[PDB]
Amino acid sequence: ERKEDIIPLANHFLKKFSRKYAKEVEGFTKSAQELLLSYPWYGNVRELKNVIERAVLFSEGKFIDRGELSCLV
Amino acid sequence: ERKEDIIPLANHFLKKFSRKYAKEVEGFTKSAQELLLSYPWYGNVRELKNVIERAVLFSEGKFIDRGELSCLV
Amino acid sequence: ERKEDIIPLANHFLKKFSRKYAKEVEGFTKSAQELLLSYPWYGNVRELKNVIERAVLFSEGKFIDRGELSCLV
Amino acid sequence: ERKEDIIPLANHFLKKFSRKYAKEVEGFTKSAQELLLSYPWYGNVRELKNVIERAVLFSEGKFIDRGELSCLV
Amino acid sequence: ERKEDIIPLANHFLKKFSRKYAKEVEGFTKSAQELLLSYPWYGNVRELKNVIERAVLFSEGKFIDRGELSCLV
Amino acid sequence: ERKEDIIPLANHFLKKFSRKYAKEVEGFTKSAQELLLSYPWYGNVRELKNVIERAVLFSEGKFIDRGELSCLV
Amino acid sequence: ERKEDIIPLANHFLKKFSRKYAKEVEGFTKSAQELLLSYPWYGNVRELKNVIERAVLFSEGKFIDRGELSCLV
Amino acid sequence: EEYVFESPKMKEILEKIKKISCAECPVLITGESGVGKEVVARLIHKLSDRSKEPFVALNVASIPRDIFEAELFGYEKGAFTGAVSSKEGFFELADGGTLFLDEIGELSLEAQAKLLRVIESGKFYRLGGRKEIEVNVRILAATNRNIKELVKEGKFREDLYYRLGVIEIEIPP
Amino acid sequence: EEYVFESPKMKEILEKIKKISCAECPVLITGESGVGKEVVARLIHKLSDRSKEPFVALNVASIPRDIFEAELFGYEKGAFTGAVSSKEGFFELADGGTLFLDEIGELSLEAQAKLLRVIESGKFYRLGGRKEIEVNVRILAATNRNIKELVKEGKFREDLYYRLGVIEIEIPP
Amino acid sequence: EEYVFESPKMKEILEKIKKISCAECPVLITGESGVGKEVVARLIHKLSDRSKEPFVALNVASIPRDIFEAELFGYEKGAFTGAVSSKEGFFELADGGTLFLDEIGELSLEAQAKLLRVIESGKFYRLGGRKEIEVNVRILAATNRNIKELVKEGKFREDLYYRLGVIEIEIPP
Amino acid sequence: EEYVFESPKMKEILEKIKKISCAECPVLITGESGVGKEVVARLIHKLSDRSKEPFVALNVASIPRDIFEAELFGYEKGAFTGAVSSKEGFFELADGGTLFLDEIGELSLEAQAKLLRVIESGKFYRLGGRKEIEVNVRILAATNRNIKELVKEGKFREDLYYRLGVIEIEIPP
Amino acid sequence: EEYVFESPKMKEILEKIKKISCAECPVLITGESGVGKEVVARLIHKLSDRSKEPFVALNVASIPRDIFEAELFGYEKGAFTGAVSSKEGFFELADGGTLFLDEIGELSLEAQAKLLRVIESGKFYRLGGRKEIEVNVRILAATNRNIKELVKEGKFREDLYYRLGVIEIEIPP
Amino acid sequence: EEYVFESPKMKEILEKIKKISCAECPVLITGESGVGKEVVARLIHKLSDRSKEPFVALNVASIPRDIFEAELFGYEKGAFTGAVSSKEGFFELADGGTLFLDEIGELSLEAQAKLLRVIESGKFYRLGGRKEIEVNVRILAATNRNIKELVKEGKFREDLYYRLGVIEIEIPP
Amino acid sequence: EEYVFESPKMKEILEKIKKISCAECPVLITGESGVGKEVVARLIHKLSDRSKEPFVALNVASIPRDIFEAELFGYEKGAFTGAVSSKEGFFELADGGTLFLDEIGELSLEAQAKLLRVIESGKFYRLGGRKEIEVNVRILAATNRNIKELVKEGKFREDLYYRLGVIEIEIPP
Ligand SMILES: Nc1ncnc2c1ncn2[C@@H]1O[C@H](COP(=O)(O)OP(=O)(O)O)[C@@H](O)[C@H]1O
Ligand SMILES: Nc1ncnc2c1ncn2[C@@H]1O[C@H](COP(=O)(O)OP(=O)(O)O)[C@@H](O)[C@H]1O
Ligand SMILES: Nc1ncnc2c1ncn2[C@@H]1O[C@H](COP(=O)(O)OP(=O)(O)O)[C@@H](O)[C@H]1O
Ligand SMILES: Nc1ncnc2c1ncn2[C@@H]1O[C@H](COP(=O)(O)OP(=O)(O)O)[C@@H](O)[C@H]1O
Ligand SMILES: Nc1ncnc2c1ncn2[C@@H]1O[C@H](COP(=O)(O)OP(=O)(O)O)[C@@H](O)[C@H]1O
Ligand SMILES: Nc1ncnc2c1ncn2[C@@H]1O[C@H](COP(=O)(O)OP(=O)(O)O)[C@@H](O)[C@H]1O
Ligand SMILES: Nc1ncnc2c1ncn2[C@@H]1O[C@H](COP(=O)(O)OP(=O)(O)O)[C@@H](O)[C@H]1O
Ligand SMILES: Nc1ncnc2c1ncn2[C@@H]1O[C@H](COP(=O)(O)OP(=O)(O)O)[C@@H](O)[C@H]1O
Ligand SMILES: Nc1ncnc2c1ncn2[C@@H]1O[C@H](COP(=O)(O)OP(=O)(O)O)[C@@H](O)[C@H]1O
Ligand SMILES: Nc1ncnc2c1ncn2[C@@H]1O[C@H](COP(=O)(O)OP(=O)(O)O)[C@@H](O)[C@H]1O
Ligand SMILES: Nc1ncnc2c1ncn2[C@@H]1O[C@H](COP(=O)(O)OP(=O)(O)O)[C@@H](O)[C@H]1O
Ligand SMILES: Nc1ncnc2c1ncn2[C@@H]1O[C@H](COP(=O)(O)OP(=O)(O)O)[C@@H](O)[C@H]1O
Repeated sequence: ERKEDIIPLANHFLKKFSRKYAKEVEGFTKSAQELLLSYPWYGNVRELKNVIERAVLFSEGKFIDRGELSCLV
Repeated sequence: ERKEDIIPLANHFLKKFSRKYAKEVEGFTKSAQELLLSYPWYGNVRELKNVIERAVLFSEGKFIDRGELSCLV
Repeated sequence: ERKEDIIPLANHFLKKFSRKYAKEVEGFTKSAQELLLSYPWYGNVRELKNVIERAVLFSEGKFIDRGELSCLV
Repeated sequence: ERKEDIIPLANHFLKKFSRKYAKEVEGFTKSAQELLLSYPWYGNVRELKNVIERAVLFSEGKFIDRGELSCLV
Repeated sequence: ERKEDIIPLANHFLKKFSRKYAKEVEGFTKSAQELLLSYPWYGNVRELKNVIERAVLFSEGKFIDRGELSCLV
Repeated sequence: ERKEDIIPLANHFLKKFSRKYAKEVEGFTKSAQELLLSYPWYGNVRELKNVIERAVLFSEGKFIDRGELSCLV
Repeated sequence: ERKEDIIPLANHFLKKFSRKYAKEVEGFTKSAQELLLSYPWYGNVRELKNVIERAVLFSEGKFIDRGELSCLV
Repeated sequence: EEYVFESPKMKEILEKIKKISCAECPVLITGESGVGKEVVARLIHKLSDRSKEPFVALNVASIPRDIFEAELFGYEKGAFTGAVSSKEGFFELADGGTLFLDEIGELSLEAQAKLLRVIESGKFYRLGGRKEIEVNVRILAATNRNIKELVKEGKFREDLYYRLGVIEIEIPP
Repeated sequence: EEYVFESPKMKEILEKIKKISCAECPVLITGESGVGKEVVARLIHKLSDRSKEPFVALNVASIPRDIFEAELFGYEKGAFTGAVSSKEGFFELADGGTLFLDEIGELSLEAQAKLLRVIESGKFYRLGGRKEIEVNVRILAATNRNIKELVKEGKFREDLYYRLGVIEIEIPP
Repeated sequence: EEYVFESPKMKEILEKIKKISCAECPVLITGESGVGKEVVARLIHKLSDRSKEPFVALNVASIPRDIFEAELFGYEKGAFTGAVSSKEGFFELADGGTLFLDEIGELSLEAQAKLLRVIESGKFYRLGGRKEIEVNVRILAATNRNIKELVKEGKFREDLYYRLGVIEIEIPP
Repeated sequence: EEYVFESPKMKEILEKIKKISCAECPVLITGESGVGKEVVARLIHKLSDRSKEPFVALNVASIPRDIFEAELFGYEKGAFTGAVSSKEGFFELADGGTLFLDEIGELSLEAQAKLLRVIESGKFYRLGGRKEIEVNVRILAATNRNIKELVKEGKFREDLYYRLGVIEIEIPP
Repeated sequence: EEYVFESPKMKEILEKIKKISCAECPVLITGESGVGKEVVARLIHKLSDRSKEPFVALNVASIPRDIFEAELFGYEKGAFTGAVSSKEGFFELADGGTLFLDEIGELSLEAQAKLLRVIESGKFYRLGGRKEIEVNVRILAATNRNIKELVKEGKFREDLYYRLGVIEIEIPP
Repeated sequence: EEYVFESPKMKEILEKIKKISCAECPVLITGESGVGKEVVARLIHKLSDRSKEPFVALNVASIPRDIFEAELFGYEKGAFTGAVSSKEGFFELADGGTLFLDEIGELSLEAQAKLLRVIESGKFYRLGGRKEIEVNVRILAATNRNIKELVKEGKFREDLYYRLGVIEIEIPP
Repeated sequence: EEYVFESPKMKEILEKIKKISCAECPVLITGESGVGKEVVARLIHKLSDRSKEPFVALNVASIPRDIFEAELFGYEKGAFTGAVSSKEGFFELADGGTLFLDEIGELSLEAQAKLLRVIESGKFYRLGGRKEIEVNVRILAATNRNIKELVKEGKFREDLYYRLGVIEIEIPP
């Protein structure tokens, strides 16, 4: 109920971890950003924190889209 | 074989219950007292105990006569 | 003996189920409403409850008339 | 097979109990002594022990004869 | 009513079993194929399944004709 | 199958026990020695050990013959 | 699926043990080497390790052939 | 709408129920099959002080005579091969509320007694041993047979009769 | 290839089945022996939402009337001499799926009741005691006798009729 | 008012009771069912020195023959699957008072013995092991069968007979 | 010496037996009484791969129709008054070997079915419940009646016919 | 007065007892029920050197086969749910005296062995672990069955036979 | 030679493992018995930065639920009758390395919590008192049950789920 | 005199024993009951280098499956209500000598594993914690069941098989 938070938060996280695991990950793609906004996030902020540490590690290029995310969300 | 007991006992009981169920029942009428003395009381003291708890509850006014009793005895 | 109940009740039911099975059924037609009022309803309220869950499912359009009902009533 | 024992034993017992239950019982009468000697005493010494504790208690006066004994033997 | 099935099916079966019982049986002869098509097959697919397991076992050479079949069909 | 053992062994035993229970038993008589040799000794050495401790105790004089032995063997 | 391993491995083992139990065992005979290669070795390397410690101990001369092996393989 | 009572004798019996309201003495209901006995129990209880409290109705015929004295009351562990826990009771489930025993005549002499003991003392024990539970349950017996008769047949304890015979209602066919 | 439906009344009945698809209310099927009842149940279930779920069909005649109330539901340990474990149930095996009771009329009054209780509450207990299991089973009764009749004979509980009589299909010989 | 004794043979038996007063030797009561046996026990005890002391009456028939030797005496823990505590005893509950065993003939040979041992020694142990409890209970056996007979049938220990046969009262029908 | 086969039709039937050797599909033998049916079963099995394995021949007539469905298969405890142990089975005794059911026509519809289920699945359950045993038994039915006929009489399940009718041998009088 | 022995074979057996006096080897007594076995044990012990020492007679039938190997010997703590103290033993209670095991045939194979070990070594351990106690008990077995037979039935250890079969007395009916 | 991974979904899962390499967040592995869970943990750790560091795998089922909260963590002296020294811990033994808790669902609510506290704080105390030890252990939970479900059953703490649910791998049968 | 071996296959097996002399690898003996397995173990050990060393034979059936993993190995204090001292072990008692586990198939999966670990490492710990004892015991397993089979039944660990299957002797009935 704060879809206006998912994309900013997520982006926070993607930054934390991208720096924590030294990964050249800059950010999410549109296709991905959508998904993140549609997911119900039962865990809420917590679950997104995990979903993205996980997506940062699984990340291969500079961005994240339906690819790594769908694996979870 | 103690008809001299029925009316006193009965009267005991009518008191117990009249007080137990908060009923404005003072006592038996002549017509009633007769019946009680004629009944054979197979159950004896026990049966009279019941017959009257029952008559105290069934009681409507201040007294008990052929009315409620006949229902049983 | 409450024909003034059949049409209101029925209408209750038709609503319950129309919503329970996601059926675009709005209500009964005159022709149908008549029948419902003439049926003896031995089962009474119960039988009407069934007769209509059944009629809601069997329903094809937006309304119910002699058609589906006669199948039963 | 020791009728020479019945009367002495018995007399032992009558003493034990007469003292055990504080009964003014001194001993058996002839009439009684006979009986005791005729009884077959299947239980033997045991049965006589009982028969007399029992006779000591049942005793009313100072002696025991056909009276209390016959009750048993 | 699927005579276009008998010969293909049969051929399926003859393969199953020829392999199941290690029999050098390759297939049916014309003469045989005819029969199979004329039989009424009350049991239908089932009966043909049996008729041929049976014919595969009874088989002596590389083929099956009026010979083994007539035994049944 | 060592009848050449029965009489020596036996004699061993008869010595052990004769000394164990302080019995003036010197040895077996011919008549006895025979028996010991004929017995099948299912228990073998063991059974003879027992048979003789037993015979040493049962012994009355200085020797053992058919007497005590037959009791067993 | 490494029959190219059985004979070398085996030979490893036969050396280990021949030295471990001080046995003058030099190696396997052709006849034996064959068997070792045909056995399925479900246990694989492990089973061969055992099969040969066992064959080294059972060994009588300087070599091992169908003899000791068949006992197992 | 409502329920149905309009004949004199029943116009009556309803009231008798109403009066009995403020009571707890057991009640003995008797009428042919179908007459409305179990309908009266239910009404007596809807009217008693404990209406909101549970109603534990149990057909005494709906249980093999050898397991009634195991389910009515309860059961103390390991006394009968296989016991997952000392068994609770309909008496215990009916604690604080009504316990409508239907078809009373079908009570074994053993339980007829065991009930009596609980109608007077109100305490009971599951099998051999002693009482360790407190139950406050109003007894409501209903039977279609004639109790009295059964008493001369010895199939029905008399003292248990008079005990349940405190209040007695008879439904006419 | 396919199955067989082509006569009007059946061209129909198939559809009725199709519509009923999205439902779970019990269904009462009736037709002479051989008419295809048990073939319709099976089809109803192939079409219901729970097609992939199990189909627990059990002939109510294929079990002695005294052991049906022991196998349909289940059994609580030591209540009948010899119990290797509290007995599971066709109801429990049919949990999540369909339970096609064939030849309903052959249900004992005791189970006719016991079923009703599970058609409404959906909870059941194995013998004396209480419910401790959760079963979601769609009832599918089929009988070749005329239910209604049986109701005036008292051999068949009426309320259990209307309960299964939610959806009723009649196969013409 | 009072109780009832007026026939000669009973005018008697009452006294026999009165005399026996100051005693504690067991007593064997015998008469047909209903004759008043259990009424005499109760009276014997109302008259014994220990009237104010408890009266532990237990029907030997009111308990499965396999659990009598578990409830009369008591039970030492873990000897039979499931034991919440070493089981007390009616003997222990009757300690200091009377223990009226009704229907004696119905005693298992095993307990008939086990009782004897406690009638003489007065000490008992719950199951295997040894006595660790002190009980002072006056035995009062009553049976409606003919003891002697049972002795030739081997169903009743003789020595246990004579032991309870100290004082013997016979109630005439 | 040897056995006896020399007429053409039998000179034949022997071979048919020999070929069938390497098989396990059930076999249906039919001929008038005495023709040698049960002699062929026995020979078929002496020749099958499982000759050394047991031969469980059982006359379906040598057992009251109500106890066949109790001895062929087996029996789950306490389902019929008195059960010393869940009953084993001729199917279980014949596990791994042949099961020669003589006089098939004499199979109750109930078992005719129950057999079919075991000819296809190979699994069976003793009474109500589920299969918990693994049996590998080759069916060998022999009957002197004409099966087909019985099928139009409804006394013999057709699908069970074709199932046993895999291999069919007919002994001429 | 005295006891009773006057028939030749018993006029005898008494003496055999007298001779055996100065011994301790186990003794095996055998005769039909009632013949006087347990009367001889008792006499053997009244005559042995340890007459003044205890007599621990225990009926091997008077204890469930699963608790004999718990009471004869003893029990090491926490090995069976619930242990108030490692359990002593009749062997330990009989230490220094006689241990008359009545009805030997009724010994479990497990104890038959466990006894043997204590008849030879004289040392025993309560359950798993090792011996830590010293017992000097003279074994006196009496049984009414024929031992030898039981040996071919495998119900009775042979070596345990010969071990108790040191001295063997047979009481004629 | 090597190990075995070749199917797509696993060709995958291996990589997921490889990527996770440079991490330490707990990992939740789930698949039916035998699927290779514990084989993946082991591989994850062979690949993590701490491969050379210890691998403390402990089956949560291989220890009575009442002693897990005594061995996982550790134990502060004299808190449970008998303590030779405050007990170390698998957590402490796994310090610096991996701690593969197998079959997580089998964690008591008490430890499920106690773990959570150590997954976040990383500090723990042996029993009552406070943390005085420093442990750096990477959690690796593997279970064959469905976690989520257990969460609606209340048997599994949710917050502990998401905490271990950082990285989640699911092995397909 | 001597012992008994004269048939070829045994004339053999004796030698196999003799050769195995200078070894310590476990040995797996298998033959029907009575064939002489435990007689061979004993002989193997009389012949091994450690003949003078102890022989700790223990029937794996002669101990309740729940206490084997408490007596084979040993026990760490206070881990099971009541512990007089951390329990020693048959492994520890067999240290330096042979440990003949009879009837291996009867090993719990938990111990089957726990043994394996000690057959390879030779170190063991009593309950939860770590190994602190040094045992040098030669394993000698004998079973009358067919191991291999049990492996497909999952009742017997395979790797534990091959480990004991170093030397394998099979005694023919
Ligand atoms: N004499 C009496 N006076 C007053 N109430 C009595 C009298 N006798 C009995 N009752 C009452 O009647 C009931 C009958 O009691 P009870 O003494 O047990 O009878 P019984 O003679 O059968 O032992 C009792 O609950 C008591 O309250
Ligand atoms: N007056 C009503 N208005 C709406 N629905 C009703 C009414 N009466 C009954 N129903 C419905 O019909 C069914 C009949 O219910 P119920 O009250 O149990 O009948 P009965 O009178 O036999 O007790 C119920 O499931 C309920 O949902
Ligand atoms: N000879 C006797 N003289 C006195 N009293 C005896 C005599 N014999 C037995 N009694 C008494 O009789 C009872 C019988 O005792 P007991 O010696 O046990 O008999 P039994 O011969 O059956 O062993 C004992 O309690 C004892 O007090
Ligand atoms: N169309 C088919 N093609 C190949 N084999 C078939 C075909 N139909 C049936 N069979 C075989 O024939 C047997 C008949 O099977 P089944 O489907 O059960 O018949 P039914 O129509 O009576 O249900 C099966 O065991 C199967 O292997
Ligand atoms: N050859 C022998 N010479 C003297 N005494 C023997 C001899 N053999 C056995 N015994 C005695 O017989 C008993 C049988 O002993 P044992 O050696 O155990 O027999 P087994 O052959 O069954 O092992 C022993 O107690 C021993 O004292
Ligand atoms: N007085 C009544 N008014 C309305 N319904 C009644 C009345 N009496 C009985 N019934 C109905 O008749 C049925 C029979 O009820 P019940 O009283 O339980 O039988 P029984 O008297 O044998 O126990 C009930 O389902 C109830 O709805
Ligand atoms: N409409 C149908 N189309 C094809 N086959 C049918 C049809 N109806 C019945 N059958 C067949 O007839 C047989 C009788 O089936 P069934 O419905 O189970 O009998 P009943 O109606 O008495 O329960 C089945 O084996 C089935 O294959
Ligand atoms: N002599 C008596 N005087 C008064 N009442 C008696 C008398 N004898 C028996 N009773 C009554 O008869 C009933 C039967 O009693 P009871 O003695 O217990 O039977 P039993 O003799 O079979 O044990 C009792 O309830 C009691 O009130
Ligand atoms: N072909 C045969 N050769 C030799 N003996 C035979 C032959 N056929 C039958 N028999 C004998 O005839 C008897 C009848 O056998 P059987 O086959 O069991 O009868 P049925 O065919 O009715 O089952 C048998 O005892 C058997 O020895
Ligand atoms: N020889 C005897 N002389 C005197 N009494 C005996 C004699 N033999 C047995 N008895 C008696 O017979 C009873 C049976 O005794 P017991 O020997 O214990 O039986 P069993 O031989 O079956 O063990 C005893 O109570 C005892 O007093
Ligand atoms: N992908 C795999 N490649 C090779 N071996 C495997 C693989 N997966 C499992 N195994 C083997 O299967 C066995 C089962 O292992 P494990 O993963 O521990 O079971 P679980 O998944 O239930 O914890 C192991 O001994 C291992 O050698
Ligand atoms: N080859 C043999 N020579 C002499 N005695 C043997 C031989 N084999 C077995 N025995 C005897 O048979 C008995 C059975 O022994 P055992 O080997 O322990 O049984 P199992 O093989 O089942 O473990 C032993 O007491 C032993 O004396």
